Amino acid sequence: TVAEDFKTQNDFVKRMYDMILLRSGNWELETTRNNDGLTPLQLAAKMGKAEILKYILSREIKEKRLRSLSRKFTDWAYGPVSSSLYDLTNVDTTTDNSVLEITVYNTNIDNRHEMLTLEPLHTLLHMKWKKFAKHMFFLSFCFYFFYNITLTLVSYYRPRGWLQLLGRMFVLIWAMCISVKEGIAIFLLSDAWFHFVFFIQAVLVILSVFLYLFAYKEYLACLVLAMALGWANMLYYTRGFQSMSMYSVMIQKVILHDVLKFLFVYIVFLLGFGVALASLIEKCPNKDCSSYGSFSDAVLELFKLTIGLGDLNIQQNSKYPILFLFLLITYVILTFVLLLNMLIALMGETVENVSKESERIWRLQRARTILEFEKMLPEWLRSRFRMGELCKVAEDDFRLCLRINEVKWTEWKTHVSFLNEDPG
Amino acid sequence: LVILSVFLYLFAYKEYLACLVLAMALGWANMLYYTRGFQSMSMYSVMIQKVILHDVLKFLFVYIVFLLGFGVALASLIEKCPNKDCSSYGSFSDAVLELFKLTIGLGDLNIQQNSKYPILFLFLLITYVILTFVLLLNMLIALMGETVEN
Amino acid sequence: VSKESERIWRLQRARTILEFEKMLPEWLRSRFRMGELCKVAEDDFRLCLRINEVKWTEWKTHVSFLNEDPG
Ligand SMILES: COc1ncnc(OC)c1C(=O)Nc1nc(C(F)(F)F)c(-c2ccnc(C(C)(C)C#N)c2)s1
Repeated sequence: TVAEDFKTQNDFVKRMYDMILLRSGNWELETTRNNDGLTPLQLAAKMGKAEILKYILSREIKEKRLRSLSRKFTDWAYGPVSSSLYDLTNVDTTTDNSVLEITVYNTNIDNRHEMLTLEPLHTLLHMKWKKFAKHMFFLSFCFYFFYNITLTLVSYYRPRGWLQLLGRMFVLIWAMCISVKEGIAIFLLSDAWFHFVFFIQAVLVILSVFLYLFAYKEYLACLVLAMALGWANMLYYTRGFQSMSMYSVMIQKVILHDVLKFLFVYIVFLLGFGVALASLIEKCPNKDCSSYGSFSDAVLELFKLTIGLGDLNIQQNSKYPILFLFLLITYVILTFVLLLNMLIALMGETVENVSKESERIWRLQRARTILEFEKMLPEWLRSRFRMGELCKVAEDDFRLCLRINEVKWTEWKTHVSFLNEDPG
Repeated sequence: LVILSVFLYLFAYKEYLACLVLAMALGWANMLYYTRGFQSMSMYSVMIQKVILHDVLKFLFVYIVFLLGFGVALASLIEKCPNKDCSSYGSFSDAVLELFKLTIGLGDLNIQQNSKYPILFLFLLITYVILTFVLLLNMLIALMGETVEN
Repeated sequence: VSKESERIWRLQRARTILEFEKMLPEWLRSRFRMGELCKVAEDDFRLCLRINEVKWTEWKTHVSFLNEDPG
C-alpha cells in the first residue's frame, strides 16, 4: 500500500518485501486476503504499484531451502542462452479475479501502459493473442465489414426478396444481436465509448428497418445515418496493425482533443459574424439582390467563405459598405488565424507524445479485446486453449508455468540453479 | 509500354495513343531514379518518394473509403427530378465527382439538392468535408512530425 | 508555447484574484481572511497557513514541532 514509485522512494519497500517474505518462509503471507478479498499480489495489481508488481511476478530465490517461494525458475541455462520458467498460479485469468484481468480491467490507475509490459503479463497477452484472439478479432472485422457493405448496398438500392429479404433479414439479425451484446456490455459499470456508438448504430439500423416495415417513410434518414455511423465505427477495427493502429488513434486524438474546441470557437465566430452581417444588411426593394439576407443565409455564405466557395462582393446592399467589408475581412482573417492555431496545436504538441500514446492505446485496447474474447468462449474450448504448461519445481508443486527463452552476453555466472540438468 | 504503343501504331489497332502518353508520363516519373543521384536532388527526390510511399497512400485509401461511403449516402438521399439535372448529385459517379471537387475546393454547396431531408443531407455533406479536412490535418502531422526527425 | 501560456495565465489569475480582493468590503474580506492562528513563541500568535506534505527521501528523528500530538 505504501510503495509509490522509484523516483520518490529509492525502492526500499521492495527490499523490505523480500526480507520479510523470505524470513517467514512459506506462502502464509501471500495467500491471505484482506477484508476486500485481495491478496498482496492482487492488491499491488489493484493499485498501480508497478515496481512491487514487477518484483512479485518475477521473483527468483536461489537459496535451496527457500527456492520453492520463487515465481521464476531459470531451469535450462547453458551459456548466454537461458530459459526462465515463469509462474502462472494466479495470473492466467483462470481464477475469479486474476492479476491479469485486474491489470487490464482496472481503468482507475492510469499506469497500465507500463504494467502490461511486465514479465509474464506481456508474453501471456501475446500468446493468448496469437493463439485465438487474432483469429476471433479478424473474424469480427470481416463480419462487420460485410455487414457494412450490405448496409451500403441496401442504402444505394433503396426502393427509389432477392435484395430485400436476404440483406434486410441479415442486417436485422446482426444488428439486434450486436445491440444486445453492446447493451449488456454497458451494464458493467477515448477508451470504451465504442460500446456506446456500436449500440447506437445497431439500434439505428433496427429502428430504420422496423419503420420501413411500418407505416412511416421517415426510415431512410435513420438508415443512411446508420450507414455513415457504421463506416465511422470501422475506426474501432482499424486499431489492429501498427500502421492502422497509429493512424486510427492519432485521427481519434485530433478529432476529440483539438478540432472539437476549434469547431466550438469557430461556431461562436459564425454566430457573432452572422448576426453582425445580417444586422448590417438593408432590405432590397429585389430582395435577392444581396446574398446575406436572413440570418441562416449569412451563416451559409460565411461557411462557404471559410471553405472557399462564397463570393466577396462589396455591394451587399449595405448602409456602411466600408464597415461591412471590414467585418467580413475580420471574420475571414480570424478564422484563418484559428486554422493556423489549430495547425500549431496539432503539429507541435501531440507530435512529441503521439508515438507513445498510440502504442499505449493500441496495447490497452488489445488487452481489453483479448480478455473479452477470452470470456466469449465456453469452458471446454477455453480449457482447450489453456496458455501455459506444467512444471515440477518443489517436492510436489507442479504449478503452471510459461517458458521464456532469452539471451544475455553481459552477466556471466556459473549456473547453480535449474530444473533440467540437460538443456532441451 | 513504349514498344507496345509504337508496335500498335504500326499494327492495325489505333488505340495506341493511350499507351504512348501513359508511357511518356511513366518515363517522366522514372526520372526520379536519376534525380536521386546528386546530393540536393538525392534528399529532395527521396523525401518526396518516402512521402509518396509511406503516407499519402494510406491517406488515399482511407479517403477513398470516405468518398465511397459518402457517395452512396448522398446518392441514396437524392430524389429524382421530373429536369433530372436539377441536382448535381445524381447518379453515384456524379456524386463522387462533386465530392472530389469539394475536397479540392471546386464543388458547389447548394442546400437545394432535391433532398427529402435537406438538413440531414447538409449534415452528411458537412461531415464529409470536415472529416476529409481532418484527414488532411492528420496527414500533415504524420509527415511534419515523424519523418522530420530521421 | 506550453510554458509561456501557463506563465501568462498564472500572472493573469494572480492579478484577477488580487483585483477581486480589493473589490470586496472590509467586513467580507475579514470574513474570508485566509490563514489561521498559531502559537510558536512565548507569545507570538501570528497568522499561519498549514501545508501538509509527504517526503520519503530524507529520514530524520523529528526534534522540533508545535503540537507533539499530530492532529
Ligand atoms: C471512416 O469513416 C467513414 N468511412 C466511410 N463512409 C463514411 O460516411 C458515410 C465514414 C464516416 O465518417 N461516417 C461518420 N458518421 C458520423 C456521425 F454523423 F454519425 F457523427 C461522423 C462524425 C460526425 C461529427 N464528428 C465526428 C468525430 C470528429 C467525433 C469523429 N470521428 C464523426 S462520421
